[PDB]
Amino acid sequence: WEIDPKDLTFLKELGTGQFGVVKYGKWRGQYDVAIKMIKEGSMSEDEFIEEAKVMMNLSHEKLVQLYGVCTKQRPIFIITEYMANGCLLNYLREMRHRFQTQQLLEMCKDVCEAMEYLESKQFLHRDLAARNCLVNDQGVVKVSDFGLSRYVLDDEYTSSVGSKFPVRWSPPEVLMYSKFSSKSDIWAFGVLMWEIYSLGKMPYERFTNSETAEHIAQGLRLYRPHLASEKVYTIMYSCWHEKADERPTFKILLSNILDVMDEN
Ligand SMILES: Cn1nc(-c2cccc(NC(=O)c3ccc(C(C)(C)C)cc3)c2CO)cc(Nc2ccc(C(=O)N3CCOCC3)cn2)c1=O
Repeated sequence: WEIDPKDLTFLKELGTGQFGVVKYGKWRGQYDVAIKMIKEGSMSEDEFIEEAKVMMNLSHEKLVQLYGVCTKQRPIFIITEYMANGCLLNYLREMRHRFQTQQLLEMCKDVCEAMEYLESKQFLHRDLAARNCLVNDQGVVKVSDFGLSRYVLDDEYTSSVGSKFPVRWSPPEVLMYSKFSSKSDIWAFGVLMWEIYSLGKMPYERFTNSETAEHIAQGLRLYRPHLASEKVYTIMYSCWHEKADERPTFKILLSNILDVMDEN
């Protein structure tokens, strides 16, 4: 839905992302929001504006909500839910020594719930990773920027040999054929579980992107992080079946994670 830009108050810079500058502010003085100012030439704006209603209607506690847009002016604005603790990857690394294993599992559950919801709506994230999860003031993890990778205009991001392509979160059928599906979000979720349980380590560190693609194509997988139990690793490992149809759904994954919680 179209937000009235007069209802927005810009308060602080939040840095830069794939679409340029993002600011912290408020909507009608009360609601904290992030406001993306879409760098001209960085986004396929027709495609995005054409297909944006569906994305505004995705509503779930564990999604970083898309409140609406401003399109009557340039640059266009995307206004989203504000998350005080920022992105999950930096949160993991900064709070690395505080987490108890049950909290790690709870973060995975947060994301899995969001992804079960997207799955049920046949909506793909396409770039699930700890950097594209955000954390609010109570430590709840939410999935952010789902589906926007489809509108990126940047050859370094959209080409699987580009320097910005999420190679380390991609299954073989994406790296070889660009076959995105629910099962490629599944693969990425397993890697995200690995990010959480490794407390923010980089997957395949010291491997290049091409070396990563080569070595996952040959069946090699991320090691079990120290803080992951056998059961937890079995869950993240099931996301990495070479053949996409052997990977679980997010409904099954959620059940697996709940089962682990019951047992503890
Ligand atoms: C919604 N939102 N968005 C951002 C934020 C800010 C800048 C850039 C971005 N990223 C993006 O816009 C973005 C991300 C991914 C994509 C693709 C297409 C999927 C690849 C496209 C655009 C984002 C995420 O959308 C930061 C938030 N929040 C914070 C909060 C605090 C801090 C922070 O500085 N700290 C330091 C002090 O304490 C910890 C938090 C940073 N970001 C926030 O709530």
